[PDB]
Amino acid sequence: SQFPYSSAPLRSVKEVQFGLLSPEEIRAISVVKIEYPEIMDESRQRPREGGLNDPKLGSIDRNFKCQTCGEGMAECPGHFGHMELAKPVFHIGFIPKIKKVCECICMNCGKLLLDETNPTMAQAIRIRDPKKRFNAVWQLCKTKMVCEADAPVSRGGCGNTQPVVRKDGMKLWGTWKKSRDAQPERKLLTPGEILNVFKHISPEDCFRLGFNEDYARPEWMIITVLPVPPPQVRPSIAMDETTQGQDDLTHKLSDILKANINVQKLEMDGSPQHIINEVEQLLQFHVATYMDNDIAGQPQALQKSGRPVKAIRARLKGKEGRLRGNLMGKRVDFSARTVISGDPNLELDQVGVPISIAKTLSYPETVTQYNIHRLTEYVRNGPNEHPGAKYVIRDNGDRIDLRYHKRAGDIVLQYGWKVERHLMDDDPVLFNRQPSLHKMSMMAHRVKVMPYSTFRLNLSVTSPYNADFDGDEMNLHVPQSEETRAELSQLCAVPLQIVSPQSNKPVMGIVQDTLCGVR
Amino acid sequence: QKKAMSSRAGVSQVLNRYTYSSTLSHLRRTNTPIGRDGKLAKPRQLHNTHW
Amino acid sequence: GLDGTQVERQTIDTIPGSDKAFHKRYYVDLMDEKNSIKPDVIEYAADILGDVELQKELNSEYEQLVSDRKFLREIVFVNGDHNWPLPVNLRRIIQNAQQIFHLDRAKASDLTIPEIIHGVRDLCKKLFVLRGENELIKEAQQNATSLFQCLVRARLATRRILEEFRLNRDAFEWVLGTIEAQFQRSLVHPGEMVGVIAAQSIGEPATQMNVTLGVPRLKEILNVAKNIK
Amino acid sequence: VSTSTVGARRRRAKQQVDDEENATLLRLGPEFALKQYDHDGNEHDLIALSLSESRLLIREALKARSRARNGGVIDDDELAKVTSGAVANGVVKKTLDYLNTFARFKDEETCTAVDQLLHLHPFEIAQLSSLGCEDVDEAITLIPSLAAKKEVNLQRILDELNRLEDPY
Amino acid sequence: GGLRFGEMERDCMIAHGAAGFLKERLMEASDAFRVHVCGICGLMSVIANLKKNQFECRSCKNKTNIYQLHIPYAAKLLFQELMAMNIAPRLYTERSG
Amino acid sequence: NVIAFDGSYVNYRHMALLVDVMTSRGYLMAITRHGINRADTGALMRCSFEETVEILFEAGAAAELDDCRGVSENVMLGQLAPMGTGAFDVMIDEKLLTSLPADYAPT
Amino acid sequence: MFFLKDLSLILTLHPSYFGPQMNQYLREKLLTDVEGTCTGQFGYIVTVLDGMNIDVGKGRIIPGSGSAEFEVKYRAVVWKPFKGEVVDAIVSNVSPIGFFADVGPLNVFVSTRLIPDNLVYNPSNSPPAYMSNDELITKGSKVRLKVVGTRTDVNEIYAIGSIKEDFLGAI
Amino acid sequence: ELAILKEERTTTPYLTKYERARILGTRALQISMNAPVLVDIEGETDPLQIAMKELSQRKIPLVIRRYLPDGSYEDWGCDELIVD
RNA sequence: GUUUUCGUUGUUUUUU
Ligand SMILES: [Mg+2]
Ligand SMILES: [Zn+2]
Ligand SMILES: [Zn+2]
Ligand SMILES: [Zn+2]
Repeated sequence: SQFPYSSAPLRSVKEVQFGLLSPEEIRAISVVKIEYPEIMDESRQRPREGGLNDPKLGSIDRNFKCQTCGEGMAECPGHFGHMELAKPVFHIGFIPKIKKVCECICMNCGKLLLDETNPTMAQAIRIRDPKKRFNAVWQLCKTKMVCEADAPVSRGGCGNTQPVVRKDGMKLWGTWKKSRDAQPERKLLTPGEILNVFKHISPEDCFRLGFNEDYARPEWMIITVLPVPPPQVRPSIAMDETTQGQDDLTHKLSDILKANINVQKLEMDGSPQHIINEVEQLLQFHVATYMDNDIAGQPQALQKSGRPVKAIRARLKGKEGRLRGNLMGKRVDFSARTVISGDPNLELDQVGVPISIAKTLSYPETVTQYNIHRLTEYVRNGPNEHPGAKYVIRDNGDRIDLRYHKRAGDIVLQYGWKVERHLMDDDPVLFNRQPSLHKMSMMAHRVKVMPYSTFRLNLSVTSPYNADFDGDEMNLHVPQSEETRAELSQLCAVPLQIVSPQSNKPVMGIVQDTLCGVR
Repeated sequence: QKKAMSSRAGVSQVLNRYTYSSTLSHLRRTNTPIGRDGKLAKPRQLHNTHW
Repeated sequence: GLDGTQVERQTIDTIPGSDKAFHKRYYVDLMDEKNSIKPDVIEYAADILGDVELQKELNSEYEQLVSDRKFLREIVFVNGDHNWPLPVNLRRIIQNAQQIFHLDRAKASDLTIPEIIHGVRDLCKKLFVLRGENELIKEAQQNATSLFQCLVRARLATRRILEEFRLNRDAFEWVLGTIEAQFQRSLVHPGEMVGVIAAQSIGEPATQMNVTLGVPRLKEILNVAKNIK
Repeated sequence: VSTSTVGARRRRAKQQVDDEENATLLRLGPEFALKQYDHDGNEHDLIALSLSESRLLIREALKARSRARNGGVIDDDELAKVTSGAVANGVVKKTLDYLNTFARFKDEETCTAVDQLLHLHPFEIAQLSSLGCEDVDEAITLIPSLAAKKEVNLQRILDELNRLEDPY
Repeated sequence: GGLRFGEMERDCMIAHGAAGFLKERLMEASDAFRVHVCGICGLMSVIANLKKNQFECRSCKNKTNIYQLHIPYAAKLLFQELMAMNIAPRLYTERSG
Repeated sequence: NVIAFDGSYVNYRHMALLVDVMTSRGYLMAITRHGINRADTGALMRCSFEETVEILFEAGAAAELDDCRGVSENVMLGQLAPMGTGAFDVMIDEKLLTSLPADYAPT
Repeated sequence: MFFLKDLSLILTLHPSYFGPQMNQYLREKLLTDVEGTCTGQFGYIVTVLDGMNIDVGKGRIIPGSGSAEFEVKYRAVVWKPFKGEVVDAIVSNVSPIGFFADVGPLNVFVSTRLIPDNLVYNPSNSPPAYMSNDELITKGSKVRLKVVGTRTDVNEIYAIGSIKEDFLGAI
Repeated sequence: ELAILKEERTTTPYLTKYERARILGTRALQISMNAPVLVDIEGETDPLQIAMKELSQRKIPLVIRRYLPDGSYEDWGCDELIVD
């Protein structure tokens, strides 16, 4: 409605399908190749194209527009890049699953130790769930001493004995028990070998190893390219007002990419064996810190100041992370919080609202044939008093800053325009106290615009809140649409919360002065 | 500062001069830096020896 | 299928009471005037005296009440308590009828016993909770309305009607209509977040506080400790 | 802007060559496949119409709409003037001219007769009726999709269609 | 500062049947951005330009099966780190069934 | 008995719903972190509880699908919830609109 | 080849536009939006058969500014060229790069390499056309051509002709 | 498979408080958008009271699609769904 | 010139 015109039809998301990301699709979304750790092209604005802060990846300021989509923050949706790893690596949350998939198939032929031939494996594969069928595949693979070249009749297997797989450091090691026990040849399981065996896996095999052919792949489970976020995600964050400290994500991406270029340099130069090992492990725990700097048993990547460096894993799990602190809990507008006071002469379903709250907080009333007179009165009255418009919203979307508008009262209202009418008396508002245990702690009170900067209430309505006027802060929320006002009046009102469903009894009664008096 | 981790925080604090006692009493605190690692009431509960 | 605002503690009169007292409160005796309905309250005592159709009707109602007595005292409410949260405030409805239609004095009744009996049997069916035509629909209907029908019978049996408050035409008809209306307004509204309602309604009590009770036993329940402390 | 009754078709990996439309290879694209469903999912075959029958249907629809607008009260241009839009008027006039210049059968009777006669794939018979032919070798030269079926059964069809051709 | 709407307040509003009220608290009173996502891949992988009226899904070459979505910006962030962790949360404006 | 321990009263039906949900699947279900996370619905809830990353690893490894049927999906996508006022779809109709006087005709 | 498609549309109606004949208003709005527009999935939209009996379903209300969605479903005849379409056509213009054939809403483009060797430009003869032994490609003439080019261009899909095979040209 | 027949409708013949709020808000927002008025107005400048009066005589052109758990739905006209 | 531009880490103490 208020958005600029877009031919794209108005629709919502009905399903969300999970899974991994293929490197081919990673480029299919990567709007630009990123290989340069260095971000600011010449330290004179216009950051490095093809770098971590590529403007092509997006714009960051008010006037600049994203070179990809053509719009700035106003419409810039963020665009992604790709950085090709010099060598395939492991995903921090899949090493146990690397061990899992290495406990099921051949190290050379890359196929399941069995098929649906045995009844146990077949019935395991009849399970609809991928993870359960694959774990039962493991549970029956452990019933066989060797990677069967035949029936425990060749199944196309390699026949080499399955190595004892262990998460040995960042990577894994497999104790091959070759031709009572041979030399234990546990070795670095280079991700190339794992890619090979995964490619050897038949679609039927990955299906019975609990995977979808069109979707998340054990091949995708091996990282070959990393995603470079849009600069909007890790913007220039002000370390001091204007001076911006580079984002932690930017720091870590730079570290990872410089390690990757070191790895790229490991080939053409003289590399006496262990140098490649050290540089590769360097790059590896840098990437790990990209997912998770909190690797157990390791001194975490830490700032030179001494504080540890963060990761994406941290901001998604916790008490107020992404989900908790920004999605299931986030701030709202047309909301106020102030002192509460007693008003014995006030009605129960009203709160004595300060003129400051009833003025700053407002409702957008659409200009109709019946409210045209009073809405025009409000507009002409002034934005710095009550009642009065402070913004008048055009039906197309245009707004007018009444206070900064030298012709504040000269806004002739069109049927379809919206006027931010200041919160009048008897305006239904959501009423909130912290903590709020019972649903009777959310109550819709009518605003009574009356002086003083407190919330004037009835005594009886305070008892269900179990609060007092020793300085408690109370929360008021102003509806911004007709649906909201109707909902407040018919499903959240003070009179609608009189009876507690808990003890199927009223929540309220006569207390204090009134109770002693009636006695 | 290099060993930012494993460092005790609060042993030195800004002196309060909101009121005169906001200094005097402020100069005669004691603290038990055990931490909420295990909640317990013994670090918080008054004891007869505190008489 | 009722919301937690339409049930109230109601005492089912049948459940308590000596079987002799229960009899001399519920059973009628037309042939012998000693335990009969007094002729003053009715215009048809001569019809009542010596009639058998009325006797067999009041009988069928009596053994119906006895069946209800079994149903409650042995199955539903077994040991000591007979007051339970059930819908429709019958008491206030009866008093309202009395005060609207001036049910004082000992005026004789222009309303016959078959009217009460037919009305009660009709209203027992008129109670609607689960709608539909399948047999399980009406079975669930019976399941929902069993206690309410038993309580109404414990309150609105013809004998009590006449010997205590003698509901006239208008009184009885509006009583039936109001009972039906309140019961149909007593149904749960589909769409309630009854899970979160239960969560709050259980948690808020726990927000106030040697046998394992209170928060300890709560936590044994909630963590699902394999054995309690 | 415009949706369709055909949904699903999410990002899949099992790909097929049936993505570029091609008449000689009998390709109609995924949108016009063999088994399609309408808005309510009712079973129905894809509609294929010959040029002369299409001309009769469009003419009769236009005249019916005109009479419904008149509510009680034969040229291509007046019928084309039904809709709104200069470009819409241009395209409808142009397609009516295309129908007129390429309708091998003119009036209702011969088009109806060939309609019962032509009706095994409906699309191949529809394109046989639409593609005006004179004899067998011309048909096989101009139609590579009907090379061999062990029963051509087309000389009688062409003879009758030419018997139904408009003389001039 | 704005009033941080606690989760228990959300729960009590849900028990209160406040769908539109809480929605506008999260839509108009909170973050709300519109984007153009693909109908084939079901991702935000679409170069979008309203003035140009061009919406090309570089992932799937999709231009006509592109849908506009007026959803909280926090949802965009969530989708972003899900992508960044090599996870593909394929939003779908349809029902697979 | 626990409710009666302090002497307070709670409605029967709600905690009856509780105990039935505890038992409606034939065994005992816990409010423990993994116990609630052992569910196999849309991960958007169990991950949002705690340890989000691990649940996402399990789901992506299974390439799961979220049908956006939970109310949490609605709130973290900012649309109408399927509850109460949203437990239906109120629609502008035609049978009752036909009763209007003809002057109300859209232009 | 003329193809009948179950063409549909979705209408977002302004909230002030409610009324008794609301659905009928939808009709004309559909009529003013369906025509004059092409798409790769359907092609050139030319007509909607039975436009007075269109079914939109029970209209739905948008929970918001007051708009309404209308899933206007119907049946229509919309024309679309196909690759390999060997159909008689009428040429519109003649160019050295290739003569134009206005075949429906499109205009057939003949490539430089798809012109027969016996076809030579003679601009002097009026009208500008192509002449050969029993061959005359002029305005209003029936010349058999094969549409070999089909690319979606959101507003109109172009058709490219081919006259470089056996039994092609003028009948 | 979608619409439960009006006679097959096995749910309450009465409007619900949630339905009350939705219908009132929708109708009042409509008339606020200068939509046609289905009742009379005396002094009800705010559209909410007009929608309330519409609901009083139940002259409201809306229909409730009460979704069944199995997936089906029941369509209830305002004027046929009894006042509650 | 309609309009029009501040932030975070960490630390302490706090608030029914
Ligand atoms: Mg307080
Ligand atoms: Zn952008
Ligand atoms: Zn092998
Ligand atoms: Zn796509």
